[PDB]
Amino acid sequence: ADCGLRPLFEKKSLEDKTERELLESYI
Amino acid sequence: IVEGSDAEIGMSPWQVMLFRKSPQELLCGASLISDRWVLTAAHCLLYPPWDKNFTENDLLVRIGKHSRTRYERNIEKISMLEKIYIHPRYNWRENLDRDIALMKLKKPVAFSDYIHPVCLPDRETAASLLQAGYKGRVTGWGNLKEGQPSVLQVVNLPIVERPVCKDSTRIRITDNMFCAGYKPDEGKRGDACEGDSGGPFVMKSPFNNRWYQMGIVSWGEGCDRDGKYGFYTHVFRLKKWIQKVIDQFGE
Amino acid sequence: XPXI
Ligand SMILES: *[C@@H]1O[C@H](CO)[C@@H](O)[C@H](O)[C@H]1NC(C)=O
Ligand SMILES: [Cl-]
Ligand code: NA
Repeated sequence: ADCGLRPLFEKKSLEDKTERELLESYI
Repeated sequence: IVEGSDAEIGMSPWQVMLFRKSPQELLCGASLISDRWVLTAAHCLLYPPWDKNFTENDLLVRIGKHSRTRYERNIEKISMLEKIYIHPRYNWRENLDRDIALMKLKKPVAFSDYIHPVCLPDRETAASLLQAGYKGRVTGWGNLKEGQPSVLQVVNLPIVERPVCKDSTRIRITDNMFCAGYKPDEGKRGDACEGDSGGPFVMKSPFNNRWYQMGIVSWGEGCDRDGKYGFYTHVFRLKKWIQKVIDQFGE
Repeated sequence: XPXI
């Protein structure tokens, strides 16, 4: 139910050092 | 992973290391898709041309890891396997079509800050996200060049159009595969490599912020060669089989 | 060939 939401990132409202690159690729 | 960087702690909490017991060695990557099911490449478990045919008690998995070699107390979990399941139409003779396997843990693993499952895509997520130019992420403890890292490596790579994938290789590509990597004109490099196979190609959904495993590191010709691309098992296309194995367990 |  909680799959794919990382305890040390999404669950704490923190982003990792390169995930922005993925987001920007969709545009 | 070629031309990647060190993962952050907990960056890929679904990452699994598949370990050979005898001799002790890293075999492959894998991914945690629930508390008791691990996804990997079939060729990690079964590849007769190189005399590979592992049984459950030949292997173990290590979950929650960061360091390639150190035992990480109170962080990592070492699990035995109850049963391996290989896709019944896995084509090891030809081109690794349907290169996918499931491994059932002997006991479910407890989740933690370091151990947490990835999502599998549904039809809409696959249709939306598996498009050329969109980037996903590959992770592993494999070779740094076509030489092993101290800690888990990560690189983001773009999905490549099928005709470009096909023109890059004489190997027969099927719709159960996709390829990813930079083109020679894009000025960036990166690839999975030997030791990374079986590990996950993941995408973060812009719609719900969840990480989905779209691919499994499957095959390639060398690593990070100009004009070559890495090939990945298309997880969504094989999902009915995954669901069947999981659903029939104990029934 | 194969990832391995
Ligand atoms: C793998 O090993 C098992 C156990 O001995 C055997 O039954 C099977 O034939 C082997 N698989 C292949 C495809 O060679
Ligand atoms: Cl299927
Ligand atoms: Na390349």
